[PDB]
Amino acid sequence: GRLQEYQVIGRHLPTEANPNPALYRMRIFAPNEVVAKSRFWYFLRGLKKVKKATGEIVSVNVISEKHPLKVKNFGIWLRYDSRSGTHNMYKEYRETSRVAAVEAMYADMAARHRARFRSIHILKVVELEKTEDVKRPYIKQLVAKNLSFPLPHRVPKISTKKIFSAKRPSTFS
Amino acid sequence: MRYIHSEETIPVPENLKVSIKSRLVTVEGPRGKLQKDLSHIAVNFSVVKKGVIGLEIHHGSRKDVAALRTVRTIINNMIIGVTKGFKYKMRYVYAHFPINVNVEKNAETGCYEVEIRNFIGEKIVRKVVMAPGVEVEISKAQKDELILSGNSLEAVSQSAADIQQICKVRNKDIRKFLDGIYVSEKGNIVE
Amino acid sequence: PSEAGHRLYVKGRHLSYQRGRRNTHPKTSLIKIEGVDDTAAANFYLGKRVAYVYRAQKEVRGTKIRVIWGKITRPHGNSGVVRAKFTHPLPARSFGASVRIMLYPSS
Amino acid sequence: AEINVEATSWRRVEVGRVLKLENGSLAAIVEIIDHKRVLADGPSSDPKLATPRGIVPLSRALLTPIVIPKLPRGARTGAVKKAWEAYGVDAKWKETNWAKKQLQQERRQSLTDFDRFKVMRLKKQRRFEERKALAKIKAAA
Amino acid sequence: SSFESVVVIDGKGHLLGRLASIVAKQLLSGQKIVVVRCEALNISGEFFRAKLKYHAYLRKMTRYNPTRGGPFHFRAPSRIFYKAVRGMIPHKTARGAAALERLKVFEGVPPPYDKKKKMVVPQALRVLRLQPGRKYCTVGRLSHEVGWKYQDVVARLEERRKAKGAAYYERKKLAARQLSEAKKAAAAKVDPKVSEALAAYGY
Amino acid sequence: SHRKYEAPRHGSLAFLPRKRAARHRGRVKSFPKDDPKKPVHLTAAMGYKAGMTTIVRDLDRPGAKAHKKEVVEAVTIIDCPPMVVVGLVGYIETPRGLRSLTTVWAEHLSDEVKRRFYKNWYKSKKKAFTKYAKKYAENNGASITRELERIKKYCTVVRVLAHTQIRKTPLKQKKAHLMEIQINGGSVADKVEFGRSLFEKPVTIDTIFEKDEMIDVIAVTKGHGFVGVTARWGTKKLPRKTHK
RNA sequence: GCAUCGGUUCUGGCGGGGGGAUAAAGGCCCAGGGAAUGUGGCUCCUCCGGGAGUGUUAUAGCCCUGGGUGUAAUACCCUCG
RNA sequence: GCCAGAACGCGACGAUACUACCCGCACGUUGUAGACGUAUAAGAAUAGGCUCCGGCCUCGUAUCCUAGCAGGCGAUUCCUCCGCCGGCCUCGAAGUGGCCGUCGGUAAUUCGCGUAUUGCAAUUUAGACACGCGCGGGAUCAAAUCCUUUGCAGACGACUUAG
Ligand SMILES: [Mg+2]
Ligand SMILES: [Mg+2]
Ligand SMILES: [Mg+2]
Ligand SMILES: [Mg+2]
Ligand SMILES: [Mg+2]
Ligand SMILES: [Mg+2]
Ligand SMILES: [Mg+2]
Ligand SMILES: [Mg+2]
Ligand SMILES: [Mg+2]
Ligand SMILES: [Mg+2]
Ligand SMILES: [Mg+2]
Ligand SMILES: [Mg+2]
Ligand SMILES: [Mg+2]
Ligand SMILES: [Mg+2]
Ligand SMILES: [Mg+2]
Ligand SMILES: [Mg+2]
Ligand SMILES: [Mg+2]
Ligand SMILES: [Mg+2]
Repeated sequence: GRLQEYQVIGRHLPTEANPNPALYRMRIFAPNEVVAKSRFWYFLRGLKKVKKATGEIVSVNVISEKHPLKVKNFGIWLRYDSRSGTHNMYKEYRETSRVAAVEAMYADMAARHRARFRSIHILKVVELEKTEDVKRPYIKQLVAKNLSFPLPHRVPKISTKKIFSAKRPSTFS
Repeated sequence: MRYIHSEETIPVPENLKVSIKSRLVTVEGPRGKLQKDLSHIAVNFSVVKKGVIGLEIHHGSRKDVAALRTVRTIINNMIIGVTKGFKYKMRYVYAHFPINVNVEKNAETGCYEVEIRNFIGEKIVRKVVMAPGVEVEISKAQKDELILSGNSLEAVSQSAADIQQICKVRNKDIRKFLDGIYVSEKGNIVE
Repeated sequence: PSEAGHRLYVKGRHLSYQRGRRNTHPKTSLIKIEGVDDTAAANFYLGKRVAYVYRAQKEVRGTKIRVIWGKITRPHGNSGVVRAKFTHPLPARSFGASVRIMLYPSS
Repeated sequence: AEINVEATSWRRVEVGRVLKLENGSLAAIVEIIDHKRVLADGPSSDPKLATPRGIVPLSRALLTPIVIPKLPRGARTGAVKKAWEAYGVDAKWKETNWAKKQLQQERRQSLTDFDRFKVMRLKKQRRFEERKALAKIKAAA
Repeated sequence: SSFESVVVIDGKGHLLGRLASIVAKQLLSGQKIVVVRCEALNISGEFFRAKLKYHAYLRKMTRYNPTRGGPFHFRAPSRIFYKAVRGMIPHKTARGAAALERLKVFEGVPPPYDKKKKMVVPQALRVLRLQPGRKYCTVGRLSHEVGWKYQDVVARLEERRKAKGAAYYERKKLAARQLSEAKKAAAAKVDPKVSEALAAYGY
Repeated sequence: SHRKYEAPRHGSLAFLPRKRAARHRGRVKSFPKDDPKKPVHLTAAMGYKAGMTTIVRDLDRPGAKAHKKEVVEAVTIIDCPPMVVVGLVGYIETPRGLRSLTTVWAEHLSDEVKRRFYKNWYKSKKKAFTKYAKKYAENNGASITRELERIKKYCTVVRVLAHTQIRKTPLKQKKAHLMEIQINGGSVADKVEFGRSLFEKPVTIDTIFEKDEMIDVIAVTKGHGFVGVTARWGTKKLPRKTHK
């Protein structure tokens, strides 16, 4: 959907035997902070013996892109469920922010592999600092020197209410 | 995965002229003229240098790019045919019954006609008419040869295949009955 | 001399009633005004008056032509069609006829 | 070796090429993201032509014949403005046929009812002198 | 939108099913439509696909009596287009029957409907809808392999009217050339101040 | 369940609508394909049927059993008095078929043809072509020569109107029969010129046909009133002990 | 039919206030450090457009860290008219 | 090729008494799936086109027409635009357009008289197709069925013939 990145911090409820428990922090992509907390309890239930009934939320914040006007390449590590078994992949994207890559990845996996949102786990997102660490060949072509290309056969835009044109259109925009 | 730029080039020798208009190619040289229509393929033609023709495809798929090399060699074949021609040879293969042919001359039109008699001792006289621009000759170099020559590879080759496909044995083991006429060599008229 | 015409109204067509998929309500109608495309342009004609004129057979008070009066109520859809309400529901045989849209309550 | 080719030639999507957005705005391309999106901005003194910095889809843009030479790839807003004024982009675009057509349109949507009557009477006066010359040439044949 | 008395549509280059949807809506609104050159329409997909679709159509016929009730398979290009439109109109009611009376279809250009302006529907043009590289066919060819008999007659007549129109173009070209010289000659000589007054108004 | 033993169907569905013919005179539906390199010639004739008889001749069919031996064959005789040409017609090609646009008649018509246009000729006034005849000898027949010029310009096929002389047969009937015969020839100008020169003249059958030529015969068969299935289609009769 | 009001409701435009990294960016200015899809120079090849190499701002510019102008502007969320 | 021929699909021709047919204008009982500027003819390509050969093309957001009592009466002015008739050419896919000529009308410029009262809105009863009528002009003077008869036909009608 339309996402944005959060950080959320949780804690086991303090007790007389264990005052000052440990603190855990995650980065979660979610449409809003109501479901940002819900995903935190889901991921934490698979790593530590903590529930929502016996825990509490310390802080939730919003992380914004540092340079949302610079183009950069990203790489994503993820796991998902197929119709039989689980698998690991690693894909790449080219855009300006961290948030849109997760948006692009979710739409990409839904089309090529029929994978829904229910069955995708995000492991790590890292911005590729150099240019020789780009692996996939559909991004290597977009970083070639002196890139330029034309746009042949592009349909002109005509109002959808204007029927019965009086002359033949042209496709040389 | 769509490829941004795929390009090929065709050199042109300093003997002939070529003109392209609305994806219709006309090649004219010392030995004649040929035309081909390529309106079914989306290709962009251009003049790279003083004697080099370039062609390319933008934002094409894997299937679309495949046709790019097919177009290049077809046009190159046209250039070769108008300056060097083509030449095919055929041989007669029989065990007992000799095969007799009669390449009669032009039949009031440019077409040649070939008559084949006494195939495996049959009473059919079977007749095939060649495409225009193709001339059929009986060789004098050695025995049992048919020589086909012309300007266009497509017409010469298809007509040669017409002769081979007409001499067929039916209801017999074809590993034993090797009777027929077969093509044996392909080349140009010059050199 | 004076070759110009005499027109002070905008022409429209009577399309159909207001309906679901199997039920129709003759109380209100739908009218397509000529030259209006979006719902922003259709806001200009809210509250105007529309007329439907037709030919009868008998003469009553010096004429053979009757009129039914109505006015525009609200826009309809995203294509500039509008709703209208008349003193009597339209004759239901005029699906494709023409109506006149005035400009009386101006500005 | 005569070669004659009659084929089309489009305008390239390069760096320094200036687009024309839908609402009459100009932007210079500084970075190519995909085959569908680019990063562009236009620093213009005229508030009508100026546009902010951001990403623009290529399906809502038109390619104008103006191209800025030697624009470094990925330049900042400050460096783009220096080349924008040096090349005289604002003056170059004003004299194109696309600009004149837009200006000729704008004068027409703003016409008073009294002014619409005025242009009808003036057209007839010019139309009268046209038919006099047309008949003279047609008669000569 | 606009209301004309009658509109004439040139059929060459239009997809069969997309043009019929636009037409069927206009007829029920109150418009009058005339479709010309129905033999030059188009269908998406390879020709062999269309032929198999029609052959399956030909197999339907009433069993106990083929002279009544059975689907009658018309073979003309105008009749194929007419069948497509008839499926998008409630033709079993008086309102639907009246709508169909506002439609006329022909092969070629009959004498009443040449010397007329022919419109184009841009939401059904092939060059603006189909993806380059795909395959299409022509309705005219499909009618040939099902029993249409007057293909060559229409081809000959169309060559005659296009030759007549070539001479009409020469007269039209001459008239425009003469009108241009009049405007250049008249405007300079006479009008002292009407020019810039008109120019500031956008004319 | 399936049919026990197989057998072909009775009758044919090609000649299916078994109703009385619409018209007594036989109707020709197609003519031989035109060839513009042959000389102009007619392609049909029409006569009355007399009877049959027997002939004897010797056979020339090499390799046969009866080669060079006498055979006995049956033949049929057709009475054929000469026909008279009356007029000609022209057709044009349209996207809906063929249609006729003009026709011209001869100046004088016999009383045989005029009987055809009436159902009670005896008490009529016999004014069939009286006003049409005045088109001749009026402006030197300008109206007639105008239509002939039209056919030379717009038409593609030309036919001729002819009738029989039934008065030269032992028949009681006095009403003649009329039909159209197509002219297959070199050119449309040649077709009309040849056709126009034959007005009110007789033509004999020896000019149309010639010996040992293969022809076709069109007519209406002998009638029977109203018959059951056994004779009409030819089905097997039911056993002798069948009720009803 | 119009003007002035009452009940219900749909739909446009304008002026303010609060919050978050007291938005993040961004423009101009100051200090330090880097690199390549290496600008200008310099070397070589190609005259046939140009290509290859060297090397850190010069006759183009970009990236990273800290500070000033700042309680900057704007987006999103909430709220008084 | 061959068989049937839509009984609500179409064309050519013959003779047409009774005003049924043709021409002129005169009104209007009467009809209609719906006039209100009902104004616009190249062909062809769309990974190419148009042209006045100088150039032009995302865009019909265009072009033509458009003032006066529902549009009067005169004048100063101006050779434009429109219409009814007539004669020569032309048009066959379901036959159309062009040229010439006589006559009637006419703000491109600038003025003089007339408009009220329909009373503060109420269709602006105005278009062209048919059809029924009324005059006064022209041309025209026909057939079909029953009945008697035939057997190339037949349950009865119908069909092929004769009077
Ligand atoms: Mg064997
Ligand atoms: Mg069947
Ligand atoms: Mg029926
Ligand atoms: Mg059984
Ligand atoms: Mg009998
Ligand atoms: Mg039998
Ligand atoms: Mg019994
Ligand atoms: Mg209120
Ligand atoms: Mg604020
Ligand atoms: Mg260097
Ligand atoms: Mg900083
Ligand atoms: Mg500060
Ligand atoms: Mg701050
Ligand atoms: Mg602030
Ligand atoms: Mg019939
Ligand atoms: Mg009477
Ligand atoms: Mg006059
Ligand atoms: Mg009278």
